[PDB]
Amino acid sequence: ATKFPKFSQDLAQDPTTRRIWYAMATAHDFELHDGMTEENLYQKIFASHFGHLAIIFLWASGVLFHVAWQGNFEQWIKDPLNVRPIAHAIWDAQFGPPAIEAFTRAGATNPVDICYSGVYHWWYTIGMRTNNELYVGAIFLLLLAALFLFAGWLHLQPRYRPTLGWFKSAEPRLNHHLAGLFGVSSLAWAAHLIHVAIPESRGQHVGWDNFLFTPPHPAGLGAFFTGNWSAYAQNPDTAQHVFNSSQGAGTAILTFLGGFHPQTQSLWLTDMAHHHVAIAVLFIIAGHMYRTNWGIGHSIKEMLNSKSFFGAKVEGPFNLPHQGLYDTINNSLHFQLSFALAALGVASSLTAQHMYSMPPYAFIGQDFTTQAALYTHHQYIAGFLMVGAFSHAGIFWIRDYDPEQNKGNVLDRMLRHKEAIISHLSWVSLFLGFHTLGLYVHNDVEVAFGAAEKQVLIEPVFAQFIQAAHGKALYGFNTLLSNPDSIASTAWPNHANVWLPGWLDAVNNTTNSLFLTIGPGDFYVHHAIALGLHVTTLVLVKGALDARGSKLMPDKKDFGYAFPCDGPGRGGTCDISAWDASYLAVFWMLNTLGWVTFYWHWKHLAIWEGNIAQFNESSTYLMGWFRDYLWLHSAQLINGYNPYGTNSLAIWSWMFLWGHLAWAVSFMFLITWRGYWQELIETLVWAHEKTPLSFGYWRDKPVALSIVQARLVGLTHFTVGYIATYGAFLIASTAGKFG
Amino acid sequence: DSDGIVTHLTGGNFATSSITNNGWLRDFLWAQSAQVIQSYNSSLSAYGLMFLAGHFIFGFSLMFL
Amino acid sequence: MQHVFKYLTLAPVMATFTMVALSVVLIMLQIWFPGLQYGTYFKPTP
Amino acid sequence: SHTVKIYDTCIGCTQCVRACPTDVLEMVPWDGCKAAQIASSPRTEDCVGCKRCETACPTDFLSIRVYLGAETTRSMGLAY
Amino acid sequence: DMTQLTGSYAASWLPWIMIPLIFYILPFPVFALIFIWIEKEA
Amino acid sequence: MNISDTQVFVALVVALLPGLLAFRLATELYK
Amino acid sequence: TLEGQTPIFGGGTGGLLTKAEREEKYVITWTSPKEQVFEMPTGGSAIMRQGKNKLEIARKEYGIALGGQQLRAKFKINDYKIYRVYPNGETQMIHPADGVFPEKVNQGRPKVRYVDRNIGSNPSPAKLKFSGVQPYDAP
Amino acid sequence: ANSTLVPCSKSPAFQARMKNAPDTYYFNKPFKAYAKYELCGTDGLPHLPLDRLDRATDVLVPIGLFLYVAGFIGWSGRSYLRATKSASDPEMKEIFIDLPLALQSISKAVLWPLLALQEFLSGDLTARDEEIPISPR
Amino acid sequence: SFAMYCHNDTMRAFGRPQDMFSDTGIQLQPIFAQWIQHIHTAAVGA
Amino acid sequence: APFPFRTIVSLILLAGNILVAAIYFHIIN
Ligand code: F6C
Ligand code: CLA
Ligand code: CLA
Ligand code: CLA
Ligand code: CLA
Ligand code: CLA
Ligand code: CLA
Ligand SMILES: CC1=C(/C=C/C(C)=C/C=C/C(C)=C\C=C\C=C(C)\C=C\C=C(C)\C=C\C2=C(C)CCCC2(C)C)C(C)(C)CCC1
Ligand code: SF4
Repeated sequence: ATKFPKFSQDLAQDPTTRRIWYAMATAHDFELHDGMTEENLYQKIFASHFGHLAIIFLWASGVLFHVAWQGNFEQWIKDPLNVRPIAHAIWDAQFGPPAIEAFTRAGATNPVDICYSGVYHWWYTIGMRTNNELYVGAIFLLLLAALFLFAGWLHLQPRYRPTLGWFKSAEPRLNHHLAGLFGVSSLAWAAHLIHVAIPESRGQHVGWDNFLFTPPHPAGLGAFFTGNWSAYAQNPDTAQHVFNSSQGAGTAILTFLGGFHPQTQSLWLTDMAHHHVAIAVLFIIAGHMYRTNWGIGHSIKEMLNSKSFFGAKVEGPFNLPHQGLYDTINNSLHFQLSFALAALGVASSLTAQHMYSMPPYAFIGQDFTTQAALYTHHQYIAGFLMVGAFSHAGIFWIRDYDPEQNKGNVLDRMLRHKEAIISHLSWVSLFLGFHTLGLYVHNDVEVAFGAAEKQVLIEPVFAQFIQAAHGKALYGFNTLLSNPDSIASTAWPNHANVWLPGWLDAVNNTTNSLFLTIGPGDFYVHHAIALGLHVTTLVLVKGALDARGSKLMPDKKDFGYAFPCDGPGRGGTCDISAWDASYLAVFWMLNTLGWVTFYWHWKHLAIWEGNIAQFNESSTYLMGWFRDYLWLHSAQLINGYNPYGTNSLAIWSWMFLWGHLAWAVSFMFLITWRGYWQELIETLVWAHEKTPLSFGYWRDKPVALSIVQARLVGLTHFTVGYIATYGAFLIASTAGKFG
Repeated sequence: DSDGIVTHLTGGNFATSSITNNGWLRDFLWAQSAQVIQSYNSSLSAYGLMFLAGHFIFGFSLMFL
Repeated sequence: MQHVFKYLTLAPVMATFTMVALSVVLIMLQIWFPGLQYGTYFKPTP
Repeated sequence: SHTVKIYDTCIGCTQCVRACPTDVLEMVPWDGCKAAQIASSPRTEDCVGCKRCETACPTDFLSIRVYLGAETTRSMGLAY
Repeated sequence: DMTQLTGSYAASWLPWIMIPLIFYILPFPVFALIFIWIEKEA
Repeated sequence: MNISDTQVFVALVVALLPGLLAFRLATELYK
Repeated sequence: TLEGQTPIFGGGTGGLLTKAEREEKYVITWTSPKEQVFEMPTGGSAIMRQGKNKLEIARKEYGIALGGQQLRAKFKINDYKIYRVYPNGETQMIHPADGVFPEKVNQGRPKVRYVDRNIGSNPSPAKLKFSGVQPYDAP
Repeated sequence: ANSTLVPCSKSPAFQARMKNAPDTYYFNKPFKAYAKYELCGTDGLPHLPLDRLDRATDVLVPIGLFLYVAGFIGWSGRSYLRATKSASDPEMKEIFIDLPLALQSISKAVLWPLLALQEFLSGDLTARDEEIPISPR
Repeated sequence: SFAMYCHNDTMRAFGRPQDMFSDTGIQLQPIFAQWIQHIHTAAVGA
Repeated sequence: APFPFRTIVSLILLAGNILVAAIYFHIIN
């Protein structure tokens, strides 16, 4: 046997190349390691989390350092609307002179990449102004990463390893993470906005050298303690304020104007400061709900196990039995990870949906390529987090769920009617797919036959009504915020609708992305998105609920989360494991996010190009998507290099084909299966043994990739090609046509 | 023409464009699909419909595979 | 001949007859009333 | 090596033993069924995991189960 | 001039050596170290 | 005005501290 | 040593490899009533001799397939034996293990890996967490 | 009230489409019907809104017509299937359509909305949960 | 065959057409097929 | 069974849908 892997003697005794492959794939599955105890499991995870945080801080330090070293931050400040931000320099020693000339742009004298992550806008808004300030932040994050790296090592030493009870104390962790990690951090950020960011946006420099004796407001802290909080809202920034200058600048630190700053077309800095102040208060209050050491507070176990509603007998909350759940979550790390991944997935989607419509950073709304990249980035990450939440939900059913301790509770009830859940999810998927596709191809045939007037064009009246209810007067509805006489708009008892005038200006502005006008084309794509959401949920839910067993395989729980099959018997059982459902769901998740990002990109492309009518008339039939979005906007991307020369889009051209190549390679791993390659490898084994002068010899016997491994490898190539191809197209079709 | 000079359908693209598969992607697939992609509202619209029909069946087959 | 009648009740044969009959009904509806649309069915020709 | 287990629902039909391509199983005397015999797996070190025995088992659910485990030279079916 | 890779940033000679070092000088010794690590007998 | 030669060299030296601590944590986790 | 004379075979590429000399090897011996043609386990046709035969094979499955599907089913030969030969010369007879074919019940054979319950009564993996015991191995 | 949707006959974009349309069976009558009855957007194409109290029959008639036909097909198949369950060889009646049985099922399915109501009231519509094959939990 | 196309794509993107496998760069003339065309043309006297 | 708790919550949720539809259809303001 070999020393590697250290955590598995079964793999260490494997005499084939499968030992190396499986060691990488199971290295972080700590629960399956040899001789793993629960206490050692939590301690190893705790130290690993310290390492991941340090990697994040080093990653942020690298972004800051390369901008301060090779970027054009200071030049970009003087003209954010016309200067291209620089990510980092290019050193590729096999470039030709045409390639060097093409990539030397944005005011640089050396080849550079154009930053599309929006960090220039973010740092500018929060008050950063010089490359020295970026450098200091980069150095600080290097030290911060070192601190967390030392902490991970320290909490592995015998005297500092926390006990299992420390990890299992849920109530103190919730209190500290709500009040301190969420609340105090939000309050500290609001302090940075008030003390640094807001003064810097008004032309006055505030730094570590003078922030101690430079009050952020003339009224001082006396107004806060006295109760004269209205003084902080007096004299807000004027509508003709110029960012990073004192011209038209107010003195208020906590306004509630709403809408957008007229010049930057982004959220008011004073509004964002008051937002994080209010959020801090709410979260600090939330952090005092659970009892830790002083008697006062709720006990989560008592709340879940409660069976009395002020004297009356109830099964539990909402008359539903929640008993025994506290031990289920507390003892299942996969159950907790499922909620954590699901919450981050929803939050990542909310980040994407709210950032393009409500840009928080100065001038970021006018960087079209940055807006497209940021929305696509956070939506795709949201899809992956959503898949992971259900993947670890299936792992929970097999590894951590026991029916005895959950007998009769709400979790057990879900498993008892899983057939009704899966069948009804199948019905919704079938209904959406049949009618959405059927109406698309109906419009295809009519438009093809010169009968575009015969299309079925269902107006999205329900969503249009919501837009009108939010203040959009375009559609002619006179309800709620679009009706100035409505009680919602007046707020009759108090008339404290100081949010409304700024909000209505941004809503009815024709040059932003706040409640974009929608028609029949938007109706059909949302129902396509609904189809994608319901099918991807169907695949994931069916895999999680059938993870423990089914009629085809009643004893699936005894075989684990990930196994190839149960053989060709009983009709055949390919892709029967719960892991295979997550494998299949990644395909549907990619397809769904593909529909989402195609819809976002094409709609904004029509707006930015001044050809909104192109989207409204062509998005109602699928040939319009194929011709006017894919074919039409690929022209510049595929001409990055040609027999006549090269331009700055050559990288996106090469990466476009590179993504297609990776996507093609995945088809090999997904279509061809193992036994074909094992027989071929055996023939190559014979050839090597009989060839003279070939003194080499394998120490690990070469074998074809396992059945599960091939599915993962093919999925990886499929996903990487999926992301690379659309990423190159998204950047090239927007940056090539705009700034 | 009358002078015996030949102008080809794609004007001699093959020698310089077919040596890269970016040239195949651009000058053959993208460029020569203009007829089928713009055939809607014409007598060739059936070919445009079947162009999408073939694309659908190819993607449809992928779940069986 | 009784075997031929039994063959005519086969599932593929009956399904083909049903689909052909429904397609015929739908086809003649397009010929007699072309351009029917939601919000137009059962309304007099203007 | 793979693990092969035989449960008490076995009816002693000897189908699993006949289907095994590496002679992992054999029939041993028993009193739990009419056939007065039950399947046994004394030679699981030679088991390749083909699951031919499970395909041949007529009982519902299976009376013989194969759990793929650590892979060796002979469990991978390697002639080299 | 734009006929060669250059750098206007400070210490522009650093990519001149770091890029060869990380991408085609050190990686083979690193692969050798990993190969020895994963092939060591118990 | 981007950072100077000294600032780049200082950052390289400072980055050694998380570099060594990363090695210590990685070896500790391997135990 | 193992006695018997090898079948007539002109050679092939499906024979033994380094594994035969380094780790282990298998030999199948049998007796036939006449000289006749059979199929080699790894392709090709060979002629088995009149007397006692001896064939070297890379894997045990080759002997089980040859003895079972060809020697018994086709040639009505039932006295075949399979040996495992180690590089140091040690030879052990492995098929049939006790002189009786495994498909025929024989007295003295113990129950191995028998679970005294139905397959549906296996405990859930949650109850055996960190105990190192699989549900099918649970008592 | 929705203002971006106007009658097609009053839409200048729709009128331009009407004149440019080919003079064939497929366009003469249909454009006349669309102009009188349909509402057109800014693109000049008919749009179908679900925000009008009036023309509610234009929504309910196609919906009710489909739901009757779809329920008729479903009830015919259900009643036929339950009739063959009492046979010795029900599988052979699914590849060989029993014409007298199918005609009886089709004739009764005309009143399927009433039949389904008494079916649900008498408890004969659904089978009990414990009498249905299910997989282990 | 195929990796030489990838070589061509990388060279063209680099702005180094002289390093491509082409008639104007590193030539790969199919001399045997060209020879057959000449033999067959000259066989009839053309 | 009449399912009291099930039908009370169901009717409250349905009443919310009807109330929103009333504003949506310009029946109330
Ligand atoms: C070790 C050693 C060794 C040796 C010696 O010793 C050898 C040899 C042979 C002979 C005999 C032949 C011929 C050659 C040719 O042409 O092809 C190749 C090429 C090349 C290039 C190969 C390579 C070679 C070597 C490896 C060299 C090395 C050097 C380097 C530089 C090192 C580096 C290091 C660093 C650290 C990185 C062969 C072959 C084959 N392979 Mg074979 N090898 C081996 C390795 C390996 C591995 C790892 C794998 C996996 C990937 C495979 C694979 C394969 C396949 C698929 C096939 C085929 O098909 C072929 C054949 O059979 O036919 C018939 N194989 N191979
Ligand atoms: C033979 C082909 C070839 C090769 C070997 C290289 C090699 C190189 N090029 Mg290059 N290039 C080529 C062709 C090639 N080029 C062509 C045809 C063009 C178009 C003209 C370019 C244009 C180009 C530009 C514009 C740039 C390069 C750069 C580079 C260097 C960085 C390494 C790299 O590309 O990524 C190798 C990648 C890795 C080693 C991965 C690192 C490991 C991480 C941890 C993986 C993590 C994955 C990630 C988290 C998941 C995806 C995230 C994503 C969604 C954001 C390297 C010297 C860059 C450079 O100079 O950098 C210094 C650069 O800016 N090249
Ligand atoms: C905070 C997030 C988080 C955490 C802590 C975990 C933790 C875990 N997951 Mg999990 N997962 C997550 C998110 C997360 N996951 C998401 C978002 C998804 C959806 C894609 C999944 C899908 C998933 C599946 C399907 C499985 C797990 C499994 C596991 C466990 C073992 C990990 C493993 O296989 O070894 C380490 C694994 C690897 C190192 C994988 C190799 C890298 C893959 C192939 C990506 C390809 C690399 C790519 C080209 C470049 C990436 C960047 C580069 C630097 C690596 C472990 C408890 C496994 C498990 O518990 O088995 C029962 C399992 O089967 N997870
Ligand atoms: C273009 C590609 C494509 C298409 C159209 C589908 C379609 C479908 N998939 Mg699917 N899938 C695909 C690729 C595709 N998949 C790939 C690549 C994967 C990864 C392996 C998956 C993985 C996957 C999973 C895991 C699941 C699905 C499911 C579904 C169904 C849910 C949607 C639905 O009911 O809509 C309605 C149906 C359709 C749109 C299908 C087309 C119907 C045709 C057009 C009707 C035409 C009738 C006509 C008379 C036929 C002509 C005659 C002909 C017989 C000769 C549907 C049948 C789910 C499912 O079965 O839910 C019920 C499910 O669980 N698929
Ligand atoms: C050209 C017009 C057209 C066409 C071709 C289709 C085609 C289809 N529709 Mg559809 N539909 C249309 C217009 C159309 N629809 C309109 C205008 C509406 C009103 C908005 C609907 C509402 C509708 C529903 C609600 C359903 C369909 C379904 C279906 C599919 C099966 C239909 C069927 O009879 O199966 C044969 C019939 C059966 C096998 C059993 C009967 C099934 C019916 C539809 C339900 C029972 C009716 C009863 C009143 C209960 C209604 C439940 C409802 C309140 C939720 C099929 C793809 C079904 C579907 O997609 O299934 C996944 C489905 O459930 N359609
Ligand atoms: C994670 C952060 C990060 C990232 C992704 C990059 C990325 C890059 N750097 Mg870089 N750099 C960083 C931080 C980072 N830098 C820091 C903090 C410093 C100051 C010490 C430098 C100093 C630096 C110089 C001097 C040069 C680069 C260069 C480059 C480019 C070529 C790669 C190279 O030669 O690396 C060189 C890297 C170093 C000399 C030190 C890197 C130190 C970081 C912190 C290590 C991070 C390790 C990571 C977190 C662990 C990954 C885990 C794994 C699972 C993925 C590439 C764009 C070259 C360039 O500009 O080419 C055009 C170049 O010459 N970097
Ligand atoms: C006999 C008629 C019949 C009836 C009443 C139902 C009823 C139902 N089916 Mg169903 N189904 C049928 C036939 C039927 N099915 C056939 C033949 C198939 C194979 C294509 C399916 C495939 C199917 C799937 C995949 C799903 C349903 C689902 C459902 C449920 C809701 C959706 C729906 O109405 O299906 C909509 C209809 C279809 C999806 C296709 C059926 C259309 C066929 C072609 C009509 C056949 C009519 C038949 C030949 C009439 C012969 C009678 C004659 C002898 C007198 C509901 C209980 C869903 C469910 O479980 O929801 C909870 C679901 O996911 N069915
Ligand atoms: C007003 C309106 C609307 C809406 C509506 C809604 C919202 C509804 C709902 C609905 C619902 C919420 C429903 C539910 C249901 C449930 C259930 C539970 C059912 C069941 C069923 C059954 C059971 C059936 C049966 C049958 C029959 C009767 C016939 C055929 C056969 C069969 C068997 C299938 C819209 C806009 C769209 C349109 C216009 C009008
Ligand atoms: S096939 Fe099944 S029932 Fe028959 S002997 Fe083997 S284990 Fe027993």
